[PDB]
Amino acid sequence: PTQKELRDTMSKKLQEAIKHPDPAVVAGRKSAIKRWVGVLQDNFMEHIKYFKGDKLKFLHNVFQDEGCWSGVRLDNAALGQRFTEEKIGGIDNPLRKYEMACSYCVVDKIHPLFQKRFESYRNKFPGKTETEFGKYVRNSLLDSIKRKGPVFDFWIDRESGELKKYDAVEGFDSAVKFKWSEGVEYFYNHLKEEDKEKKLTEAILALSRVQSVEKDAPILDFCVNKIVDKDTLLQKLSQKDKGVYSLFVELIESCFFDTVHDLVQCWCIFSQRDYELFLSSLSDTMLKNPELSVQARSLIMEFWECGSLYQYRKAAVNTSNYTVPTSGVFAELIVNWRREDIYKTDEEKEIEKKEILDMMSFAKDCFPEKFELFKKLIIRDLRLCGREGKRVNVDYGLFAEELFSELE
Amino acid sequence: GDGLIRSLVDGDLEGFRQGFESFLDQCPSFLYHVSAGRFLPVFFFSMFSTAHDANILNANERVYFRFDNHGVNPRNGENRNTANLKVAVYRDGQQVVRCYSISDRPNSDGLRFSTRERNALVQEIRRQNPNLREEDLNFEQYKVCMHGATVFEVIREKDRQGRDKFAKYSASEINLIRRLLGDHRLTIKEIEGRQLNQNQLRQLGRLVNFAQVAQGQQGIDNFMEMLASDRRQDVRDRIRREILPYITDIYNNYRQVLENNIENRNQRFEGHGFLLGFLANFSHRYTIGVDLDLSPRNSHVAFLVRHQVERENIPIVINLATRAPPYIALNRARSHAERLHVFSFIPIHTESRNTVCVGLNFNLNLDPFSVDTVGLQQDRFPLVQRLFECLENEGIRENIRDFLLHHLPAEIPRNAENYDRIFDCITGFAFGNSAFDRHPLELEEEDEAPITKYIFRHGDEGLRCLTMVFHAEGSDIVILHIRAHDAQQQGAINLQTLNVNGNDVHVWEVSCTLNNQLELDIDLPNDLGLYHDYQNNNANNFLAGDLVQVPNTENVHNTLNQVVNDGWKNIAQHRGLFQEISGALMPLVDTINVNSEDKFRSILHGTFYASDNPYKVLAMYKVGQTYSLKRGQGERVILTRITEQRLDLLLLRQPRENDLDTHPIGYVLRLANNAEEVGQQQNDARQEIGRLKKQHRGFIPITSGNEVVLFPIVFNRDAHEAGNLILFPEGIEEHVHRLDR
Repeated sequence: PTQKELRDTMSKKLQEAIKHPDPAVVAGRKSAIKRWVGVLQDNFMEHIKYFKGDKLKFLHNVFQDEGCWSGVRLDNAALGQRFTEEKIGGIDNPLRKYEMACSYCVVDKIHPLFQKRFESYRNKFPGKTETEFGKYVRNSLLDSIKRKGPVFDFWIDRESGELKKYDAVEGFDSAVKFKWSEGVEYFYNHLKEEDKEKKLTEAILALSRVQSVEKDAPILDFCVNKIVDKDTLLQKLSQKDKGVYSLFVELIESCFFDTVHDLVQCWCIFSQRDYELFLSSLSDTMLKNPELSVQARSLIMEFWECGSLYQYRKAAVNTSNYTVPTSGVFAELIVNWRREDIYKTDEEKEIEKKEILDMMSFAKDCFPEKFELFKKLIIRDLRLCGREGKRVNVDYGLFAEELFSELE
Repeated sequence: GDGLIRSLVDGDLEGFRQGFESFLDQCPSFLYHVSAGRFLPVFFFSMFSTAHDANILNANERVYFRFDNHGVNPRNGENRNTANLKVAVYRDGQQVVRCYSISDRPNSDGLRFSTRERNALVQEIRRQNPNLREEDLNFEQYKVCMHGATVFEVIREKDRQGRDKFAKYSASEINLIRRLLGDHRLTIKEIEGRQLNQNQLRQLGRLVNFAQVAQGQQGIDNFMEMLASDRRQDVRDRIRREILPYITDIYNNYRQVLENNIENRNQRFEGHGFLLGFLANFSHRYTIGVDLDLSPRNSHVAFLVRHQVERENIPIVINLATRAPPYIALNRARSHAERLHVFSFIPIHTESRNTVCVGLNFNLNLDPFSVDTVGLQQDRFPLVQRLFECLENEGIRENIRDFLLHHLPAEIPRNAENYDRIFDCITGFAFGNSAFDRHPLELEEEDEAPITKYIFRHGDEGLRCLTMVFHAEGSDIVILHIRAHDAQQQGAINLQTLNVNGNDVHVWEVSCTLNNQLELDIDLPNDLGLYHDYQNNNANNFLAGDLVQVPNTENVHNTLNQVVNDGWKNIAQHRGLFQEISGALMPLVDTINVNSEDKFRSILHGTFYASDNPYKVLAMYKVGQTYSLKRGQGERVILTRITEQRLDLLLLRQPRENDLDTHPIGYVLRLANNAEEVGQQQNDARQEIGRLKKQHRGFIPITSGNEVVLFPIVFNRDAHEAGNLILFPEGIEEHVHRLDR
């Protein structure tokens, strides 16, 4: 299949291990599994692509452990020790331990694990000094493993073979440049207490770009949630072009919803297009992760019902040039409402209804002379575009017409 | 620019010629399909039917059209999906009616406007101007045609006498007369000469009818501004909420006119022509680039909209499916996008890490399109590693096959007439990738093993089979066979030369066969057993031939680091690069059999791919086109001949924040079969470089610098030593080509 499809088959299989009483935790931890495996690009899928049977049972035992979790995020320290054990639960470790010690900054085990790999690779060889040959074998081995990422070339000196030591400032700047989520956390703890706030700000600005990748968002969540004065950070971000917007959409698509709630409540600016895109992004994410429906919906209603954003919500429902800026948002909300692939309480469906209806009432009151077209446009977005979780060969436009009837 | 429809409506033919010339540079694969069904006619129809909505034309400038379908062939009496497009423009208060005929064929029967078409036209003109005087109307008939692909002409027919200014019959009329009579092989003189019955004339009058296009409820003036952005979420919303709903509406609005008087219309090519036309209406205002892939089993189109030289704008990939579910069409669009760096030039004109994918089926009543976002990054496929991994893991064979097939040049058609070209490219690519791989094998059990490569020379000198052996020291051995459809020998390869401690060492075989349908089949890997049991059981089954060890090629990787970077304008660094490549291939010249320019190019292509540097290497890369004009004689004939310019190999770095100069390196490759053929091959290569130096706008979006390096390379098959295997210029300065911005 496609690489994306292989990622989800591994994501969905690793999601079976997640078991918790609260439905919100299970579903937030499922998003972390997709982040760990990779959604739009490969993350740890590179190492677990061929894992089958007992190899997958090892990862099943790791992610089902409460100690490897911290709320809905992965405990990197716990993972680092587990992924460097010889065997847990009687099951051998199928991962490459040196690569895991590098990725999770298990600095006590990096060098002894690399020497094991170096010795077994040297012994497979037949004019060059034995010292120079070892330097050659070390370079050939490190260059091979470096194909999977620059982290695997980070800790081992190529001239002496000794474990490299780094200043926290240098390792922090390198982990951001490497888009290395686990590395950003390790060096932050070793940073000076006065350098912490200044360093986090630099990282947020650098990765809050339009060219961002999903790997940037974990770093952004960690850095934002540890910034003390989010106010002063929001001022510097606004000076950067689309810095606020880029930080927002990155955490939304990666399901860092608690990080955005705290961000939107502080300074209860961004452009009108930014406003409309936040809603479009959330609504899409809602469909890509339907078990997080409530959380995403709640974030939409905060962007919508923010009194300071009154000028933005009115233009959002302003019908102009045979389109309304939020036709998709409405359409995607309706699709969620009619979701029969996942069990939902009838109460949930109902709150989901009055959720939409209150938004349509705002559009009816704001522009009543354009409200007739608004209706045609909404059903247009529901019959012309196919979305995830939307069933085939059923008219979702009839459902919108049902809501319009109740509205009047 | 000034606008294609604008220059056409105003009668500015030279302004239309220069404008259409710029669109042909934007869509380098447009001409390959102008003779495929109604691709070209629907293209121009789209441009006209959407011009009012784009504010290109005013409501005063009325546009009337008609699809003049060809019908049955006079030679074999079979249905044709081709047609001509008759379009006329009338502005109220003006006496000029500009009439246009668009067709693939330069002088197709019925291409001229007919008398009945003139009556059907003036009928539509008066639906708004009832008492209009037709005698005061002056008709200006024009022709626009392109065929082959190599020629594009715009003609203003001379003024003609009354009743001679219009032809007797259009293409559709000629088809109806033949159907009304019995013979389908009636010539024009026959048809024109026969007197027609009054009932037959009524059917002719009911057949010819014109329709009018007008502005819609949705203006599309700024539709390309919405796509010239770097925000994937914005571009996604604009396509899903405004752009595609409009295209779906307009195509479905004129849906009945498309299917009328036509049988077995090519929906793939007509749907793609409609999309290209929509884009062509903005060609004069924006730097658009369209990469069309309409080869058999391909229905993709990828484009990128920019104002000037933005490097982070979001590409869009659309897959058109005539009879497929919308999700299926999106899957195909996502699959194209993941491999967009191999296939397309779009990842060269933008450095965006994401692409907006769109799957479109115009025929569906519900869910005609679906849009999603896919990551865009260049992948490094480890051929030798995946070969070892595919022995215990299923599905890697698909990726291995896709790796070899997708890197085939799109110029070479995958038919029976180019079987040897396809086989030469696949084997040469596979050789360069595997022979020039410096990395060891990453074993499954937390270990690494160095790989010594071998290549086998079959006893039959003229056998189309590439056989290589990869020995992972301390681990298993993999024998790779890439055989032609008839090279199915199953004799065992002697591995006695391989120094193998017995261990748990197994010998594996992976056999690949290119069939007559041009599909590469990779059989299930077979364990041939332990090394010692393999040698004893095949004691009298060893294939006649020699197993030649591949030399170490690690210095080529280090040399390419200097050549691709600081030494890209250094002729001596390039000279040393090919001297080392020559030093590696010389012990293998007989076993490899570089018997064609395709094999030579693919060996180098696989060599530059496997090496970390260059970041990107492309084969048979189209840099652009050249347009030579001819003017003739009122009768105003403008003829444009198009000649393509391609680079055999283009080596590019990746744009980085500190250095945006991709250091483009281009190689013109030729093969000399004999030492006497050498001088002619070198001169031919030097002549092609001189023509490549006439191209500029093709090299400008590929780099931020202002120079390109071009070198002529000749493979000397009869070279005595390695110093003369690959012939490189000795320098007795013509490789650095400054770009005009």
